[PDB]
Amino acid sequence: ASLLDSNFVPINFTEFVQAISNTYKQRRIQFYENLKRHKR
Amino acid sequence: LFDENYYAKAVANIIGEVKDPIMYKWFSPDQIEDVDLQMGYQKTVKWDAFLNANPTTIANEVNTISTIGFSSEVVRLNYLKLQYKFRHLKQTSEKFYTSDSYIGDINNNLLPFAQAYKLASSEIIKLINHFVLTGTVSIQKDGKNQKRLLPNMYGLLNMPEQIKEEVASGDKDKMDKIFEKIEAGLSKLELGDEFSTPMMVIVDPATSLKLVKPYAAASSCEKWEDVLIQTIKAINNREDVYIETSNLLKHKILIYPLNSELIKFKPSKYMLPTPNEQVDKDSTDVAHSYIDFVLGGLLATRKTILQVNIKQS
Amino acid sequence: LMKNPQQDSGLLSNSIDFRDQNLIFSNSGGVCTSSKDKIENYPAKGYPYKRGVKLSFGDGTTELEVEAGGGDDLYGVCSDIDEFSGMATVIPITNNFTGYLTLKKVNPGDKLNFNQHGELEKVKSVNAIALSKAHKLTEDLFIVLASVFGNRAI
Amino acid sequence: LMKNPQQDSGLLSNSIDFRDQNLIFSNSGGVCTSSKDKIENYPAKGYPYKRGVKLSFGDGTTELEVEAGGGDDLYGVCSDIDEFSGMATVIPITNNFTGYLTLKKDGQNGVNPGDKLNFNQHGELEKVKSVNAIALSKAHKLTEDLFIVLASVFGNRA
Amino acid sequence: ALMKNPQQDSGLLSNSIDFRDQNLIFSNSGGVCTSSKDKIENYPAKGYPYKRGVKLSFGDGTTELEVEAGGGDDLYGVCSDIDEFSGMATVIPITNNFTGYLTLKKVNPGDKLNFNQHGELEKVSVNAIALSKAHKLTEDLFIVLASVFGNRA
Repeated sequence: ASLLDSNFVPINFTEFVQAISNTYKQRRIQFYENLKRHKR
Repeated sequence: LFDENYYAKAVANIIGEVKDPIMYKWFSPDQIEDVDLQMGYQKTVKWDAFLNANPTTIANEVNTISTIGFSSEVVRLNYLKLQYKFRHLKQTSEKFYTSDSYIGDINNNLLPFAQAYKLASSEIIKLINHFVLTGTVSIQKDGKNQKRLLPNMYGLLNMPEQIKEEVASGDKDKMDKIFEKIEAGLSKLELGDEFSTPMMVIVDPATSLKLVKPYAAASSCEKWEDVLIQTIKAINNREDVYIETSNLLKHKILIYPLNSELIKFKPSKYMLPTPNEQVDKDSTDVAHSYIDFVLGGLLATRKTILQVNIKQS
Repeated sequence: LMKNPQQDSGLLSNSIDFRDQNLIFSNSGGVCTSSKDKIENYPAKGYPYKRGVKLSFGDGTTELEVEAGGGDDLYGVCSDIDEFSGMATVIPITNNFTGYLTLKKVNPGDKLNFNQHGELEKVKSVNAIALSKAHKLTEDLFIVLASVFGNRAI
Repeated sequence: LMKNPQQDSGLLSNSIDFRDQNLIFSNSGGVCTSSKDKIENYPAKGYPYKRGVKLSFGDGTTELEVEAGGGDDLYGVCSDIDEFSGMATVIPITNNFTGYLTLKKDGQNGVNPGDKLNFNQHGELEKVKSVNAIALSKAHKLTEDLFIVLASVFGNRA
Repeated sequence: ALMKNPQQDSGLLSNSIDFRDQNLIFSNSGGVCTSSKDKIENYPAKGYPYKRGVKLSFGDGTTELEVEAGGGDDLYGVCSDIDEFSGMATVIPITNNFTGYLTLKKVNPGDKLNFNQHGELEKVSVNAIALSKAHKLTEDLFIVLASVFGNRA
């Protein structure tokens, strides 16, 4: 249920907004996964 | 929905081009936990105990004993919903404005819906980052004419009951005085049980440029930044100390741990910009659209943040 | 005005220290409490919390109440209030009490007496001695640790 | 002093009759409302509910607010307040309004339909100069000091 | 010189990093806060009345009425936008309240402002209330955030 999923088809605007929220959550999770802070 | 509504499809196809907010670097992955609430408040309860007087000696017969008192504390976090409106060109009217290398009326400052939405989202994300860092909402560079906000809505820089240090104007360029104030704040910091955690420092570019100089007869292989890292490692049980530079701050140094137990960000699941379903339409080619966003959700324990302000004359 | 502050706190409390964490308005009861103490409850007329109370009589339609006061009308000292029922916990003047009480807006060992508003003040007819100095909780709210043991003789 | 009564009620309401069931202080908005009306919201200083509002300017750090007032400084009429956000809904003086507004507690018995009304310093309507307001009913007393009246405001006058 | 969009081209790309104080430009058409229920009318433009109060001007009769910069008792509305290709000025009638940046005569929040003969706001009939201090864009160009609420003595 995310915009990143190509197979996703929003039936209505509420589902579209929920998909936007899920996409934002997945993006922040991916950013934290890929982040590597510089020590010292 | 995509077949029936063009704007939804455009937003879906352009949402991937919006950059992630810079606030995420300021918090650990576990410190952020989304909540499902647009507008309203959330409440939590903490319990504390204290000693009323010195202990009573149990000798012979005694009836009056010293008491231990208890106290409750209710902490409320408020959330707010804000909206912006922007004008754009109608989809059926784009073809009459398409040009050799651009689309939109340059003479009237009119854009396609996708580009207008992307720019508005970027600006709103910048505003949200500013609010998260500084605890205020304003568009003036001076910081006046601020939007009046609900209580229990604070940022990292305006959080009350935190350690605050002021570096005098005459010692604005004296890194030794700045480090003395930083050490005083670090000493007054109260981590307690949650001490073996990474620490985070956020500085302005001028402060960073002062930091990167060698430590002072000047030393070798030892910088002011290294000395500061060692000083913070002394109190965080030799944990990682991260340093970031933010142009939003000005002559300000912010030091705080990265433990979810002390500081936690519980933003709404709709904090980031979201398009509205209402689109104004008229007989002309100009339409209007709305973007919604949610603010609030920062919670911090008292006397766990050090804020150093270097007064500039 | 309220035993528990109405406005919700914005931040969590720091509970790693153990010193000087009892100078709060919500510290009901007494510092040293005996299990053989006599405790009463009365209807409250106003906000007599942590103040000297006196009997107040209406028109006879309803029962008597207790209101902040002192002088020659003192009856006891209020140490707690149940807000839901409007109940004031009272320890009679015949029973000695030791705790934090409201002070009129002082060194340890000074003699104190209750005023017309049920507030302690420096000195006559009441045996009250301050055991510490005034602690300022608000610009107009001052508390003091004091021991009240009966009444004196004129 | 509030949109909804602060104290709770001890009784259930009787939903049988259908006449004179609108003379309550919680009745927000107007009796006749147009879908083409311009509606604003502002931060609220005090409680300007059901009162004429004027712009109030602070030191400069914070934005402007709206406060109960009238006379030469009248900006609009407050018709609703969201208490959680401290938001006052305002209809500008350039927009026509018809609804229940607070009336001054002085000579309220003399207020009759067809009488000219003007706003005072506290945002209360009083019987008469600069604002076109006409009472469409008589004063209804909701509390010993609270009186409302049905009135229509249709802009400023010469 | 006074057109909404400068004719002189820019030498360098702008730096799109900051987000503060980037709206006090003369090209900012319309109002800061606009409702969907606002009434706007396009009229032929006589002169350049952009961001100025306008008044109705009648010719001999061969051509239709047009709008020209002006104020006073003849004030009819406020011009918020202009299209130069068609010479069409968008006017919000005085019966409709407007909030935005307007030209000020070459001032603190709370001051009362009335339009002069040239369609420029000036300190005191009251037509608007200043919401900010004058902002200078050119040696003779001063703008001010004002909210118009009609006419009242």
